[PDB]
Amino acid sequence: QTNWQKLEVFWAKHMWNFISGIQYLAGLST
Repeated sequence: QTNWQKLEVFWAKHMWNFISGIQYLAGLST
């Protein structure tokens, strides 16, 4: 294994950023 293991770590980091933006906008929406 090499960058593949990092791709899954990368995947959750990006996926959580998608969820943090929605959580942030949910409380700060218009």
